[PDB]
Amino acid sequence: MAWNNIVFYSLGDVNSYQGGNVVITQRPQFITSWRPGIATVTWNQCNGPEFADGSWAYYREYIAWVVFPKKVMTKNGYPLFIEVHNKGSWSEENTGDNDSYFFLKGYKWDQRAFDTANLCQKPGETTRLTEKFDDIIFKVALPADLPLGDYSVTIPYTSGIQRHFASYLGARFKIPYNVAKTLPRENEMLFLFKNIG
Ligand SMILES: CC(=O)N[C@H]1[C@H](O[C@H]2[C@@H](O)[C@@H](CO)O[C@H](O[C@@H]3[C@H](O)[C@@H](O)[C@H](O[C@H]4[C@H](O)[C@@H](O)[C@H](O)O[C@@H]4CO)O[C@@H]3CO)[C@@H]2O)O[C@H](CO)[C@H](O)[C@@H]1O[C@@H]1O[C@H](CO)[C@H](O)[C@H](O)[C@H]1O
Repeated sequence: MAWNNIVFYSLGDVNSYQGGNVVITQRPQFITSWRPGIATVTWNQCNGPEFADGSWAYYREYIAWVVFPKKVMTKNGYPLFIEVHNKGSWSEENTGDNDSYFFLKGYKWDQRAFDTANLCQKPGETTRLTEKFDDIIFKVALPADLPLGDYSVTIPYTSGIQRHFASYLGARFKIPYNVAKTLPRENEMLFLFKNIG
């Protein structure tokens, strides 16, 4: 009988980027990087064995995610619009969403394994994620009506790896975008720039 275990491992990283001096018709950029690290299970869905002892085959489908806001409000109520500049090999999906960009990288599929493993780790459990993916470069559209000077903007967002283990070849599952939208946003980009007329 068939089973599928899917576990989302969330990375919490804090980074800053200097977007340098800009006038208000320029779109300063920032680069978000994927830093291998310790991730925490923030979601799962499982109906199969929780532990592979080594004696039997299972199949892996791994997909990295980034969920990133499309707009960032300042404390006074002004919006900063977040635009894609270069997303490398990330797949930009569910583009009609009001609020959030969804970037996916499905890098492993149909891959048979016998490796002993924990196939349904529970939320709050941690593991080390060694994988590395492309940077994403964002540009920011500043408002004409927005005011001047030095700015420091904290931007929370979600990144992590979906690991899907299945009993069969050809197994496919993608975390629904509505689920990905509401996952904990454990990363932070502190974006700095100096504004001018
Ligand atoms: C099946 C599916 O969900 N298709 C939709 C696609 O999902 C994939 C993307 O998110 C990518 C992002 O990198 O990850 C997953 O796919 C990976 C890997 O990236 C693919 O190369 C690989 O594809 C294999 C396939 O599995 C093998 O069967 C085949 O022989 O070779 C290919 C190429 O090597 O699949 C793995 C599986 O993990 C994930 O499944 O996302 C797309 C948007 O980016 C679409 O939503 C796509 O759905 C299709 O879109 C088309 C045309 O536009 C129609 O709407 C179809 O109706 C629909 O199924």
